[PDB]
Amino acid sequence: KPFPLPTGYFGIPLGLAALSLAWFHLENLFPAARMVSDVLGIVASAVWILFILMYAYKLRYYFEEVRAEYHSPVRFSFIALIPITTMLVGDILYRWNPLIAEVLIWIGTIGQLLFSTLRVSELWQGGVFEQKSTHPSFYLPAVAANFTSASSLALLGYHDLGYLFFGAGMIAWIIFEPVLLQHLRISSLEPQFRATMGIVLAPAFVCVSAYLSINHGEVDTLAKILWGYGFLQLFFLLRLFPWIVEKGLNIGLWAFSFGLASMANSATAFYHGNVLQGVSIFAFVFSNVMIGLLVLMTIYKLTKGQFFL
Amino acid sequence: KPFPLPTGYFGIPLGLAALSLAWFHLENLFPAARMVSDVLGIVASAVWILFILMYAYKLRYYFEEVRAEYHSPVRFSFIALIPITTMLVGDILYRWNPLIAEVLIWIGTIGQLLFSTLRVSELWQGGVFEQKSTHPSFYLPAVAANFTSASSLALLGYHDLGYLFFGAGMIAWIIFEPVLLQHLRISSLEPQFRATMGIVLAPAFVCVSAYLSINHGEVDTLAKILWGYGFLQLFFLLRLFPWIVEKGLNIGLWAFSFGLASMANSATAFYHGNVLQGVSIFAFVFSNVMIGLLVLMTIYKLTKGQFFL
Amino acid sequence: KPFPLPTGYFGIPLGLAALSLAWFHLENLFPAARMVSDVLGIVASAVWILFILMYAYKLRYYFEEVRAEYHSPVRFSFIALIPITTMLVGDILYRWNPLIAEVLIWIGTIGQLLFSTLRVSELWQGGVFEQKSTHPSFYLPAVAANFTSASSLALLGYHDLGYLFFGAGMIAWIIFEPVLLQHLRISSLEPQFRATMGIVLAPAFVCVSAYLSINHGEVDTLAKILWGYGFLQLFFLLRLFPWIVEKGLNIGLWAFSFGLASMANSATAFYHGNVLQGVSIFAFVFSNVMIGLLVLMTIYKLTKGQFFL
Ligand SMILES: CCCCCCCCO[C@@H]1O[C@H](CO)[C@@H](O)[C@H](O)[C@H]1O
Ligand SMILES: CCCCCCCCO[C@@H]1O[C@H](CO)[C@@H](O)[C@H](O)[C@H]1O
Ligand SMILES: CCCCCCCCO[C@@H]1O[C@H](CO)[C@@H](O)[C@H](O)[C@H]1O
Ligand SMILES: CCCCCCCCO[C@@H]1O[C@H](CO)[C@@H](O)[C@H](O)[C@H]1O
Ligand SMILES: CCCCCCCCO[C@@H]1O[C@H](CO)[C@@H](O)[C@H](O)[C@H]1O
Ligand SMILES: CCCCCCCCO[C@@H]1O[C@H](CO)[C@@H](O)[C@H](O)[C@H]1O
Ligand SMILES: CCCCCCCCO[C@@H]1O[C@H](CO)[C@@H](O)[C@H](O)[C@H]1O
Ligand SMILES: CCCCCCCCO[C@@H]1O[C@H](CO)[C@@H](O)[C@H](O)[C@H]1O
Ligand SMILES: CCCCCCCCO[C@@H]1O[C@H](CO)[C@@H](O)[C@H](O)[C@H]1O
Ligand SMILES: CCCCCCCCO[C@@H]1O[C@H](CO)[C@@H](O)[C@H](O)[C@H]1O
Ligand SMILES: CCCCCCCCO[C@@H]1O[C@H](CO)[C@@H](O)[C@H](O)[C@H]1O
Ligand SMILES: CCCCCCCCO[C@@H]1O[C@H](CO)[C@@H](O)[C@H](O)[C@H]1O
Repeated sequence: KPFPLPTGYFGIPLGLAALSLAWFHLENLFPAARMVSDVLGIVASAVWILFILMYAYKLRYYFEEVRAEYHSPVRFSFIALIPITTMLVGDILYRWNPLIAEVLIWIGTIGQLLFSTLRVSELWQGGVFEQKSTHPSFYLPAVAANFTSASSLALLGYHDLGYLFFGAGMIAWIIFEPVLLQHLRISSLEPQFRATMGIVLAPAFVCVSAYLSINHGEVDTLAKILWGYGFLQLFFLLRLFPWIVEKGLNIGLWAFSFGLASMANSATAFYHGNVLQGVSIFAFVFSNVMIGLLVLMTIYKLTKGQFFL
Repeated sequence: KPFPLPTGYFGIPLGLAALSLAWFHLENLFPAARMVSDVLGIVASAVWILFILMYAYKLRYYFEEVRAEYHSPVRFSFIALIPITTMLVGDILYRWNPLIAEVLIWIGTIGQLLFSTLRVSELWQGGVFEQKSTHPSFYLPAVAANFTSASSLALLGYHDLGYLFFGAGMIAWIIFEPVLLQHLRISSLEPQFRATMGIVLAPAFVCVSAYLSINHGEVDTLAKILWGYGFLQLFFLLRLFPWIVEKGLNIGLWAFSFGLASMANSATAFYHGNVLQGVSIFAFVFSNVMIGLLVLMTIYKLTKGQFFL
Repeated sequence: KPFPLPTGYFGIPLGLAALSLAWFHLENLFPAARMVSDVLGIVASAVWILFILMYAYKLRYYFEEVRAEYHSPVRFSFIALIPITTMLVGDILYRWNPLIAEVLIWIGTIGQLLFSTLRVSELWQGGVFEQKSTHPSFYLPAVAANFTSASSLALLGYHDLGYLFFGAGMIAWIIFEPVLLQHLRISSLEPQFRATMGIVLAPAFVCVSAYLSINHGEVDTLAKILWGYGFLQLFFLLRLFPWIVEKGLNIGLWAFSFGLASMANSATAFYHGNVLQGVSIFAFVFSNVMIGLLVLMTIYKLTKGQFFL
């Protein structure tokens, strides 16, 4: 029974892929991390292939649904999950086949940049985006995609180009967040969108993870500054969690996985650098437990026919 | 005749304590600064003890008044003055008794973080905070408290944890200020709140003072950048001063003391580092004259029964 | 036939002067750049003298028109073009006469700082500036003027004072842009103002150019971060260009020249530093072609009596 794949489902392979990469970065300290990384990376890649095929089906047979999501000043953002996940799968595959990895990384980089250049800029024409369009999902095309390009290009050796993407993401983040948080303060995000509060966890941690990927894992003043704001936001979101899930636990909670996985990834670098190793251990374990709970809730939802539309 | 202590009065020991610390940092250049520092520190500590006892009385006998201030999306911020001043008094007392200092510093740090995690985040639920709630006082829990933790923890030797608090404050500052200044441009702050424009002086100077405390007094590019924006804001506030006091000079002007004291503190580090020593001298003298005028106006108000509620 | 000079016309000598300085910075790599720099610098200086004389005439004989522009919460910003161009002409003239250069640089620096301190701060009184006043032109007094002071003072040897102005501009930029872009998203900028979207190109490139001028041309992490966001904005504005010129090509397009010239200037430093030399060459050529097109369209407009009011 055909259905149009909800684009947000790409957050699942995104979170798993990012978590694979976190474990990969533990390999030199703890060799057993290699197997955990490889298993997460294969599962993420397989889910990504499936969802890419489903989205190709959506494009072929439900094109007007894609067109409507693209032109929406809110829903367009989830499309950025496609190139973001494509790059992360490339990053995973690099351990086995750098040529294929490089192809995926460049496709995702050119894709995300074309996407933002076409759609993010178009918002500045005014009159379509409304105050109520000011949602955490906007971080995906505006911020997360650039950080992912930055870290992926660094992996391929393009450190200076990586810094360009890094800067685009970092400054875009601090330029958007002020108006997002003011909007949230004034207007209550409706329950149907609240799981996307998890995306608010992502910026600082995705930022510092990308930064450390480009700067050879040097845990410097900037990295520590970023981690601090990251943890502030974590604490805030923990306090907000009962409100986030007021209307029940749902699959949208995968929104938190990107920030959680990036907190795990950045923890490996802090630990390697002998900076706040206790905090690093807590962060790494915490993020893995939470993503583990997402996986278990997702298997549960699947073993009952409550997964796809 | 019992009364509920207005929470804002903690700005008095706050400003005096911060100024004690500024003079403390002049000791190695000018030994006579020691006595001035110690006198300011004892006076600040004594006033703090008195106000803590008064607030304990408020909690015991005027609890509903505290509850109302806590739940207000505007008035809650002044409560952050309590842990901020507790930490600064700890910092003062460190010169005489590090054990007692450490207790006060940790109580104020855990207290402020718990306070923001409970209340600052709760605003993001929407519908309580309004555009008109966008006031300079929000810098206290969001920004100043984190900088104070950063510098206090650095004093105790916890430089990396200090950088985490520093980053939380710095990024929180740049995330809030944009919407504050836009709000002020559009909506005239009512005279009763205008003295709190003095808090707008604080961020850059409290930021750079905390930064220099953590980075061993190294006056680097970041420090100079911060000072520049700090002085811009000083100039702006000087030009605005007749509007700020349109309806008369009042005790609320202690709002300026935190930024003034932090400008004095940071001046000592610039001077030590042989950076802009002339500017440093001007800044240090200017801040002391202005706080001196606050003290004289406050003694005046007291010698007439116009101090407490 | 007397007329009041539209203040925005100062953008012409501004763009040409900035471009002269870009070519000046190519001299050590390519000696022929000297002549191109000198020709652009003489033309910019001559146009600046003419426009200064015209504005002096405006002040003498059309003072109420100046007063109205000054008090406008939108139109005041263009006045900042006067001290900005004065400083850039000083920077040009430094190659021939440092004494005269120093006079112009200090006049423009004191002038711009006095101007912002009087007018930018006055906006914070509220009730005059409206949401609809949130225009790209605000970058001129708030941001561009400080960067120009920073680079001009560095030229004269005042590197630490230069960093103060730099910081004031950089932090002012990130404090304003968030609310500008949110405003543009919600409200369509009217065609008559759209050419000023070109000013949105300026911040990152003017910032990095000023930074590199102060830090001895060291292309570091900050510089690369700035360039990245700069290019993001360039791409966005390229995509937006047909909307910008919906109602036709007009002389207001000189708004883009400051950012274009600064992109050329910063390219020379990236090239010198052997960072992204290919990107540097593209940027330098692109900016010169676009400004060349502005010059040709302007000569065209002049050879038909469609230049002044
Ligand atoms: C994965 C992303 C796919 C998004 C595709 C939607 C593209 C825009 O779709 C349409 O194309 C036509 C022009 O070519 C025009 O009608 C419109 O501008 C637009 O509706
Ligand atoms: C997400 C990975 C690649 C994204 C490709 C997006 C294709 C969009 O397509 C474009 O959308 C524009 C709207 O802004 C339309 O006006 C264009 O004519 C259409 O070509
Ligand atoms: C939005 C927040 C941005 C903060 C930027 C932090 C500035 C980085 O700080 C710099 O880091 C270096 C590396 O450790 C130090 O040596 C420098 O002295 C320090 O200033
Ligand atoms: C990124 C965070 C994950 C790193 C997990 C490390 C867990 C190991 O634990 C640590 O092992 C050390 C030696 O190997 C011991 O010295 C430590 O005392 C112990 O805490
Ligand atoms: C110094 C700071 C003191 C602030 C105390 C006010 C705390 C909240 O007070 C109340 O407590 C009850 C739950 O425990 C609930 O009614 C409410 O959420 C709240 O009204
Ligand atoms: C300022 C120094 C310590 C602050 C302690 C604050 C105690 C707050 O108390 C809490 O406030 C919440 C509201 O956000 C209530 O809902 C909680 O149930 C109540 O426990
Ligand atoms: C919000 C504003 C943040 C600006 C961050 C400034 C970046 C710091 O700058 C860095 O400082 C070091 C120390 O002096 C230098 O060596 C670096 O080369 C310089 O880029
Ligand atoms: C933080 C700013 C306060 C520092 C105040 C310093 C006042 C001393 O003044 C300075 O003393 C020097 C030697 O000690 C002399 O060389 C200087 O010429 C003189 O200006
Ligand atoms: C190049 C910049 C010139 C701007 C000049 C306009 C200055 C303000 O002009 C007027 O001056 C009078 C006070 O002196 C008062 O009426 C007003 O505040 C103001 O209208
Ligand atoms: C742009 C180069 C120099 C600028 C000088 C500006 C002169 C402004 O002049 C002033 O404007 C104020 C308004 O904010 C008025 O209230 C003042 O009384 C008037 O002196
Ligand atoms: C608003 C965005 C501000 C970002 C500030 C970037 C921080 C600068 O970064 C610092 O630059 C130095 C010079 O290359 C490095 O050595 C430091 O290790 C690096 O952190
Ligand atoms: C700021 C950007 C402008 C610099 C333009 C440089 C153009 C020269 O071009 C370059 O010249 C080099 C040697 O001089 C050759 O090695 C290069 O291959 C060639 O690309």
